[PDB]
Amino acid sequence: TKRVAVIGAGPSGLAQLRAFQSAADQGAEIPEIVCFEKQANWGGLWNYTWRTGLDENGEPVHCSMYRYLWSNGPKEGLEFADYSFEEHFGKQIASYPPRAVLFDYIEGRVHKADVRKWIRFNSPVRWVSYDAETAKFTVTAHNHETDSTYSAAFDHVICASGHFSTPNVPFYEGFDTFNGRIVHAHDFRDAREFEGKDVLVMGASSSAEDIGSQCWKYGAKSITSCYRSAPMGYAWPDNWEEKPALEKLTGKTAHFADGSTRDVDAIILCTGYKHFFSFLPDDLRLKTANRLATADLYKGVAYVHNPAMFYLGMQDQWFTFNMFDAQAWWVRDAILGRITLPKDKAAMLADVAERETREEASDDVKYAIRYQADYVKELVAETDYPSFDIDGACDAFFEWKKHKAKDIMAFRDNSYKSVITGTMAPVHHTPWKEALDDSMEAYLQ
Amino acid sequence: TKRVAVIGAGPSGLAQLRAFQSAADQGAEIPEIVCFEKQANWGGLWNYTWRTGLDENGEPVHCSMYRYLWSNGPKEGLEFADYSFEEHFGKQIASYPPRAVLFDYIEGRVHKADVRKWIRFNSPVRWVSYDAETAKFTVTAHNHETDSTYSAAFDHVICASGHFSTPNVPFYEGFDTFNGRIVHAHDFRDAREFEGKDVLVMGASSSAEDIGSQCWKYGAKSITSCYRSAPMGYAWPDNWEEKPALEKLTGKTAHFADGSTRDVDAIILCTGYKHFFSFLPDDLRLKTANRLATADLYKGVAYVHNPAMFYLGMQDQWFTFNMFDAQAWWVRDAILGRITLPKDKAAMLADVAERETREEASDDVKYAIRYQADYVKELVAETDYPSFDIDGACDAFFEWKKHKAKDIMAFRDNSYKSVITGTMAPVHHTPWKEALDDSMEAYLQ
Ligand SMILES: Cc1cc2nc3c(=O)[nH]c(=O)nc-3n(C[C@H](O)[C@H](O)[C@H](O)COP(=O)(O)OP(=O)(O)OC[C@H]3O[C@@H](n4cnc5c(N)ncnc54)[C@H](O)[C@@H]3O)c2cc1C
Ligand SMILES: Cc1cc2nc3c(=O)[nH]c(=O)nc-3n(C[C@H](O)[C@H](O)[C@H](O)COP(=O)(O)OP(=O)(O)OC[C@H]3O[C@@H](n4cnc5c(N)ncnc54)[C@H](O)[C@@H]3O)c2cc1C
Ligand SMILES: NC(=O)c1ccc[n+]([C@@H]2O[C@H](COP(=O)([O-])OP(=O)(O)OC[C@H]3O[C@@H](n4cnc5c(N)ncnc54)[C@H](OP(=O)(O)O)[C@@H]3O)[C@@H](O)[C@H]2O)c1
Ligand SMILES: NC(=O)c1ccc[n+]([C@@H]2O[C@H](COP(=O)([O-])OP(=O)(O)OC[C@H]3O[C@@H](n4cnc5c(N)ncnc54)[C@H](OP(=O)(O)O)[C@@H]3O)[C@@H](O)[C@H]2O)c1
Repeated sequence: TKRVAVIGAGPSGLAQLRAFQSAADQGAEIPEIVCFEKQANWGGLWNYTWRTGLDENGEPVHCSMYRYLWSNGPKEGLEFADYSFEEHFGKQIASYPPRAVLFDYIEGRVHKADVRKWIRFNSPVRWVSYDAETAKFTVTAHNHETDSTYSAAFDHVICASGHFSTPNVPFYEGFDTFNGRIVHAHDFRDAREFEGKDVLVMGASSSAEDIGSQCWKYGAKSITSCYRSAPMGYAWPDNWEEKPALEKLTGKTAHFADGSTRDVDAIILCTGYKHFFSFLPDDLRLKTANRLATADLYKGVAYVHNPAMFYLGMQDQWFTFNMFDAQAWWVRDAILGRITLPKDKAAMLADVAERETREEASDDVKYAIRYQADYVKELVAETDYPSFDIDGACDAFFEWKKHKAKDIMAFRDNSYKSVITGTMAPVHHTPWKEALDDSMEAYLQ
Repeated sequence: TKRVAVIGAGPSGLAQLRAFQSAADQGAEIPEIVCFEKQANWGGLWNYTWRTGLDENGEPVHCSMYRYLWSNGPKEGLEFADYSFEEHFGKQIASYPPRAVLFDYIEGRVHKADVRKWIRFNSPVRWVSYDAETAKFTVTAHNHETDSTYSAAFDHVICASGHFSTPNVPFYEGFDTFNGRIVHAHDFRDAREFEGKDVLVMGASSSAEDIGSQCWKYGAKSITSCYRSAPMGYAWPDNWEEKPALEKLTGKTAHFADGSTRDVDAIILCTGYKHFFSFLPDDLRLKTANRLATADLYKGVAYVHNPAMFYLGMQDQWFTFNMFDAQAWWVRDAILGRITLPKDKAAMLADVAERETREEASDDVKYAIRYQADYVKELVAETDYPSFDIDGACDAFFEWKKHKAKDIMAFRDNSYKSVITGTMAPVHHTPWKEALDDSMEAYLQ
């Protein structure tokens, strides 16, 4: 029978397995499915490890999450359409669950699906090549359990290896002589480390917002965040200041583009990540900016130069869990023959160009959110993934945006209408800035 | 013509280039030589970078050296037999030159050789395979300058990729909740970070000795080092204590196997490295312990399962620079046909077994030094590499060992007999504990 290789067992790869199992249950014949995962367990970025740099096996650490991390968007906007929060936890929980709770949720669905047997853990993929003569991909992987590398042929490869794990780490004058901690968000683990310290946070996006917030919450003396384009612009706490571009450090003195100066004890680089695939040749390797319209992906999933190769979750993310579902169902259907891809590369390239032009038509944030909503709507209309109230999820994000603009430090103290019932979520039992306990234990009581 | 791929432009790979150049100058026909180097420049571990974890390109950071690092053995034991220190710096320097100074010496030699043109920088090797039908290795590499991967065929591969860069990072109960910095020696950079802190150093070998010493020299409050087998046993300074095995951490409380306890601010894991090759299949991938007799390498260099593949510098090291040379000349001669390898695998395996048994015949430190000395002597006898006074090199290591046993903190304040003259080296212009300046500028005046 045909065989499919899935690279990664994060939310996207897990969605892919769930998709195939769902189709199998309906009586459709499915190909063999083999999922290769570098880590010892599934969950992708939702794993936590104290390790940074390289893991116990010597592979680059995938994890970018830190202690005390909570959902940074409304949970109502990421609910699986086929596995409700209610079905999983039994009851209704708050709108911003901590890391451990969302991991439990992700895990519940694939536990129910009985798809763990398709996964090979501690098995980083080393290489993928395609042979036009045989029409097969050869996947080379290393099993760290046995310390043995092997190769096998597949009819399709679906890459779900994430794009928020290989850091963008710029050099600025003085970085190499600074008497202090300099760490990228990727390797940041414990905000308690910076208690009583003056912290410099470089960047102006999600990681800068939240890591600055963690350092503040866990007692940093002061936060200085610097941008190079547009300021985050929120009304910050009294000990937090936003500066324009960093020019250089001299000793522990940071010099900014406006000529202002500031002594800092540590520097956290929240400068984002790159799309990076250490395991792919030129003819299969996705090269793209991080944005809502991903380069070279037909329908945002099928690699234009070889549409037997697919990619999941490579877009920048407003929507997440249910977007990955929409993609995985779509990719499944393409492989199963429920969807037929163009045999015209020009048509595939035009599809991408339209997506890019439409994304660029406006720089408005609500426009961006609606753009991705439109994408999820597009995909879901084209498979048997259950229709769901995308407009509502959209509204959730809109309200969330307003809540952050109002109070950057208290936006997690809010509730949103479930997309299934339309009922607001319970208020959590402890204000976020007071919620020091990470555990799923403390969260659910 | 035939072609040889050299993986790595550290001391070993550089020695290999030098070896081929020396033969070409004598009128011997040499194969084409292509050297792949992941870093932007040559030098191997001797390159310094402030970066830890992954480099600017997204590749694992090779560098394990830190700020303030000086040569840990007497320079007289690591002189090139074809390029005296005298010839390089013109004059005579001390016996423990800082990193920057030894890098300059390393570079001096290869500059003279005009071998840089054989090197491709920013070009990590991704994979190497061998095809028995064609009798060629296929080497796949990624050029980060152009973001393009390519493949090419070679008649031989010489792997000089180091073995002190992929860390051994053990988990101990409590590591994941410790409120403090936990770094492996590999990512350790600036001792100033631990000034006024209580540091736990885990390990009992070279890195533990020297990193503990740097932390001490740069103002750590206290140093606690722990061993799991044989204690380092030196007379430590008043703020440095040596403890038995770590059991667990609870909060910032370290518990040791003798039941004692110590609160610490940071933990530096000097737990060594593994031999790790992310780019090799089973049938080419060296698997060995770190020791003086390396598994599966005939004469310590030719891979017993495919003797057209060679490895350099994979032994643990008392000797370093001139051992790499001896190996490089020997490998070169095998490739050129000046040396003919056995066609009998059993004989190759027996060579390795003899080396292992002989290494293990005594656990005495001077016996170990003499053992590797004997290895270098063996290799040098078998090529036109210039004989040099190996016995003298030994005597240097012998005196160095005595000096360390005498005063662990002041052994770098000593001199040794130039292997060429027999004249002792001059004393450095500043005692080690006082030389706070890394610069080659200060050292050379
Ligand atoms: C710090 C951070 C916080 C976030 N917080 C939120 C949040 O609160 N809410 C939200 O909705 N979204 C959040 N996101 C977005 C996040 O990307 C998604 O929630 C989700 O983790 C993406 O799933 P994925 O499977 O597409 O990628 P990943 O989760 O990165 O999964 C990739 C998987 O592929 C594996 N892999 C990688 N390379 C290889 C290889 N060579 N061989 C084999 N396996 C490999 C990895 O081990 C990993 O498990 C966050 C992202 C980051 C970086
Ligand atoms: C912290 C530390 C301090 C030391 N101090 C001393 C000292 O004072 N004196 C002394 O004599 N010895 C010292 N040593 C021993 C040291 O190993 C040798 O001096 C020397 O650096 C070894 O040379 P090498 O080329 O064999 O390995 P390395 O120097 O590690 O060279 C390996 C090279 O291969 C490259 N490479 C690796 N993987 C790939 C890939 N996939 N593709 C392409 N290129 C790759 C790397 O970029 C690197 O440049 C020290 C070692 C360490 C770890
Ligand atoms: N759950 C949570 O609380 C949480 C926490 C952290 C992250 N995350 C997730 O992680 C994902 C990644 O977000 P991210 O913010 O880390 O990456 P990102 O969204 O790509 O943002 C990167 C930021 O770094 C800046 N930057 C890039 N290169 C720079 C340079 N050389 N010098 C100075 N600044 C530079 C960019 O500014 P320019 O625009 O000027 O280039 C940009 O603002 C997000 O989707 C987010 O949802 C979640
Ligand atoms: N000043 C300098 O120039 C300098 C500084 C640092 C390093 N170096 C070089 O770097 C090289 C590497 O030396 P290294 O000492 O880092 O590595 P190493 O020589 O292999 O020593 C590793 C040490 O870690 C201990 N260890 C390993 N696993 C452990 C675990 N799970 N728990 C506790 N302890 C554990 C080992 O103890 P056991 O014996 O019990 O296994 C061993 O003593 C050396 O050749 C040295 O020359 C040079």
